[PDB]
Amino acid sequence: GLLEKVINERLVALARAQVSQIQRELEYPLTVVHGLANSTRLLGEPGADGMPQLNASRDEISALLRSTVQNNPKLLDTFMAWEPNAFDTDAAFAGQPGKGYGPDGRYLPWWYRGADGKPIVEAMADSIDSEKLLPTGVRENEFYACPKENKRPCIIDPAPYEMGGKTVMMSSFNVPIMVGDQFRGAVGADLSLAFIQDLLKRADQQLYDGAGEMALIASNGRLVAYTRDDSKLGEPAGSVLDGNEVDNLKNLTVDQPLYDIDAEHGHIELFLPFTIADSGVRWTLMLQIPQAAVFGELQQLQGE
Amino acid sequence: ELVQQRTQGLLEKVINERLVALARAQVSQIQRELEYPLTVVHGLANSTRLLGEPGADGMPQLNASRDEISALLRSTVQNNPKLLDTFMAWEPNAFDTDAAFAGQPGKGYGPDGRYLPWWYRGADGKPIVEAMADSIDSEKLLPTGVRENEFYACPKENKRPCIIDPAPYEMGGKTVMMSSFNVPIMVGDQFRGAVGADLSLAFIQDLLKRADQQLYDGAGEMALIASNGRLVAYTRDDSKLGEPAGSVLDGNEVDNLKNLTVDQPLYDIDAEHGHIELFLPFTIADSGVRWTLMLQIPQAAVFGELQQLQGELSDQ
Ligand SMILES: C[N+](C)(C)CCO
Ligand SMILES: C[N+](C)(C)CCO
Ligand SMILES: C[N+](C)(C)CCO
Repeated sequence: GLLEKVINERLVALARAQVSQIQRELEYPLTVVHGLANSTRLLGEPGADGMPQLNASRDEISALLRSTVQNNPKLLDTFMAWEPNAFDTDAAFAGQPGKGYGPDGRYLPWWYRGADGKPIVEAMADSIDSEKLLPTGVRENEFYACPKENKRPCIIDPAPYEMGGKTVMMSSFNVPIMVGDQFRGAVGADLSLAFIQDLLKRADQQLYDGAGEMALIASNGRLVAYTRDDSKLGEPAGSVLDGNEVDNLKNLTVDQPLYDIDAEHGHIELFLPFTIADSGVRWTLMLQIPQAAVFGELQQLQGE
Repeated sequence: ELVQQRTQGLLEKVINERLVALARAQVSQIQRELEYPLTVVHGLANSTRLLGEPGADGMPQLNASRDEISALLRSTVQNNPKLLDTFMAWEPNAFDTDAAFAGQPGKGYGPDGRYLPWWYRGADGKPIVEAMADSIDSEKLLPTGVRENEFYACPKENKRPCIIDPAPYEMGGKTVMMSSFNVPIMVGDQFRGAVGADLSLAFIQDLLKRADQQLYDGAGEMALIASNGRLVAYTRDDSKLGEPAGSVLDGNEVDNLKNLTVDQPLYDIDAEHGHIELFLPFTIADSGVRWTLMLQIPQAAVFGELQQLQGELSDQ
């Protein structure tokens, strides 16, 4: 009993250390966009003279967004959308091109890197009002609708979006721009699934020299990362995982691991539900690892 | 009796490996907590550097006043309650003419007009500002061995993020031990200033104390040792915060932490004071910092586990 416990407790600690590393990685975009939101809300917060604390034009705000992309290579992008006439009169900017404005002048910049890496901007006019469901079960405008409805930060499950002519699966990290209790807009950043897959492959290598495999499962059950096969990213976990596993995914409470042994295959399954800063999201790190890679010392002792 | 030697060594190994795993988990949580202030102030730097970066037309990408930059700093304090403060210093005449501001009080300016705001919370929790005029140019060694202006001198010298070992500063009439998280404000390859935020040692101590209560049910202790060997945290004794780890450790321990590779664990077993010590050095992002987590476990607690392990094995 006690020996198996001490071995199991090592396994869980090492897995917990990797959850913490993934959390650090996934909390970073939210902290970045929190900063932009805490600066941009000052456009609508009066100071001692009764005028906004920050008197930045739209071009200066976009400069902040562009600087974010330039100086955070791990972020796929940075984007901001204001409510209609949130901080100025949309109609005065309608028809101005190349600045991220909707046709009616709404402020909707999406900044990302062109082919040569230099930041470019697109208006989000097409997606910001779209409530259509993307192929991964995510509402097209969820990155904006979620902060608007909840007035809190939102991390969005994997969804495909077209970026410079290619389809990129990504997850968004979003914070509302609040002036008092008024939702004025939202600012966010995406991480690509390719980036997060690379993170999870690194994490899995730290567990018994990569003897096992890991999966990162979003709140809707779809795969953010899956070290076994890059082709499964964005798929329902139920379409990759064996019945034993997709069952245990429903047996989970945040921060409490679930530990199981698949008898037919002789491996350990470890499920570590976790959350990310103030986003309220519940993702799950799953570890699948052969018993032999973990319990060799027990085996050695029983050999004596 | 060889078998007994082989069996005991193997039982000890499983215990030793578990504690190493717990130390790695604790280091990973510490890294998560300590990366956060650097990301915040990187955002401040990435906005403020726009005051000197040219746009398409030549004029600067951000035309914001000192008041507006201070509003960004105040907003950071207000909205980041884990942070003790937020502060920024510009080179002389970095983004404007200091002399136009010389003499103006209550805005965080030096006597000569240099921009040097230090924003923190008053007793009512609302942010207030102090100029860093007395510290920004002082290389005096503070009681913890840190230069008074290291928070600025290190980003200036190295042009990269800097995390500073514990140092005391007067805030609101009281001496507070803190560690700063600093980044340079670069326009191109030119240092124009730096921006930073402090965490109090009280905050880090509290973190480590809460974690120690989950290690052998609080029976042991933890410490965090800064790059110069002084205590960032020490769960046993609040009064050692800032003190040399060598002052509270009876072995050769702190000396050959210098010789230990980042992310390599090292046990030091002292049967004489009944202590098992585990050191795990680590770094934080690209700061270059070298801090060490220490776990201290009563030997008798591990001795007791070995007995139960040995017995359970003998029973079956
Ligand atoms: C990709 N958008 C920027 C359009 C939304 C966030 O994923
Ligand atoms: C919306 N207002 C700017 C009027 C309130 C600020 O708190
Ligand atoms: C306390 N200061 C802000 C003066 C320096 C950073 O520790």
